[PDB]
Amino acid sequence: MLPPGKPEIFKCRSPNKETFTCWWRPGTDGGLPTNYSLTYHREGETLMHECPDYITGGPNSCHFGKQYTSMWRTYIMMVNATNQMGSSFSDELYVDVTYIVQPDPPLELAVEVKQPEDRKPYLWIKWSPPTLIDLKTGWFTLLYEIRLKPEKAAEWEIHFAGQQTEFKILSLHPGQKYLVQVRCKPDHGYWSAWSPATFIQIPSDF
Amino acid sequence: MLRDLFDRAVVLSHYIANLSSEMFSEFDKRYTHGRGFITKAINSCHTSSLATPEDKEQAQQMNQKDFLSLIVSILRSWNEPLYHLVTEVRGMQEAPEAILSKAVEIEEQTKRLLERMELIVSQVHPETKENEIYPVWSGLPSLQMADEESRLSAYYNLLHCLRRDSHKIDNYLKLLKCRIIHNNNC
Ligand SMILES: [Cl-]
Ligand code: NA
Ligand code: NA
Ligand code: NA
Repeated sequence: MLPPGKPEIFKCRSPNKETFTCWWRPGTDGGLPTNYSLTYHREGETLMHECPDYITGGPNSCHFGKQYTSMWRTYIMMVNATNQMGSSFSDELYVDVTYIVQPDPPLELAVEVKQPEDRKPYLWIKWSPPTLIDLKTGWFTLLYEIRLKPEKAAEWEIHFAGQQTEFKILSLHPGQKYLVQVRCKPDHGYWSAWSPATFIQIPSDF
Repeated sequence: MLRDLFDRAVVLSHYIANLSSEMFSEFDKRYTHGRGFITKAINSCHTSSLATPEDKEQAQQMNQKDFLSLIVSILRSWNEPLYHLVTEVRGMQEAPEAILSKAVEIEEQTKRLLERMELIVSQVHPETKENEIYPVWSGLPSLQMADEESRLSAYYNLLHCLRRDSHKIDNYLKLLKCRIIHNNNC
């Protein structure tokens, strides 16, 4: 007997400046929605558009592929929730893809001990960018941070790696096991989640 | 020596972009946080009329000489509003120190970037027609209004537009560095 409560578009994020997705949640304290319709228009156009892809981002999502995504242009979007009894509209959301960039974690993190001749031995860390980021043209710029700690230490040690995809750490505790992770952010935007940890045993003769 | 110029230009652009973003956030949180300023920002930027690439493919379609000259026109067009932003704010008896400080550095750093870009154009395209055309900003009376809400809205829009154009110029310069120096193998 109730129309839906007021929905809310609570997040948008772009993993690479080329596509983005947004997510909404149904309001509580209304009836169950049988359909949602997300519509939007853009700065400087009057045309209204519907969400072009309700599938790719999973449940309650709108995914904007490359042909629908641009930078430096405000999207003004809203989602309506409807059932047989009535309908309800979210607040309008103003979104610029420029400001919601958050990459996926770096890939292929690998760690090694290297002990060369009368040069300090070191831990050698290596990784790769997330896939589908276009760094080679300079369209995207990625910055990386490493963290590492032994089990039971109260603090992580953090190392800024800038734009490198390998790094050397010198002051390790001989004999200790370390958990190592890596994360990345665009030049301007949000840090990714940390990658899955890799583990390394530092040998005794360090 | 292209590589030193490009590295310096990109340091300056990335630094300006970051400062403009922090300035806009501080102004937003202090003066506009609760209100419909964002709705009045829509379509308010003096550089909108310019034909600018809006995604990677459009950027890739734009030849380098037009691309460089695009960046230069954008930067030249911001000299006037940045000068008046700093003048207007510095002449207020109780100016926000964190806001004023950023505006003054963006004003001085934008000049240095434009000087680097003029050097880059002379090295890479030594015989272009020296052609000055860029969009005119003329929003000074609105920064000057006695109405506090109209005033803060005009400032909001200028700082929103500055955050956008600085990010954009930084991104275009990073693309061009990769294209010109590295054949798109950064
Ligand atoms: Cl973050
Ligand atoms: Na996406
Ligand atoms: Na959906
Ligand atoms: Na696109």
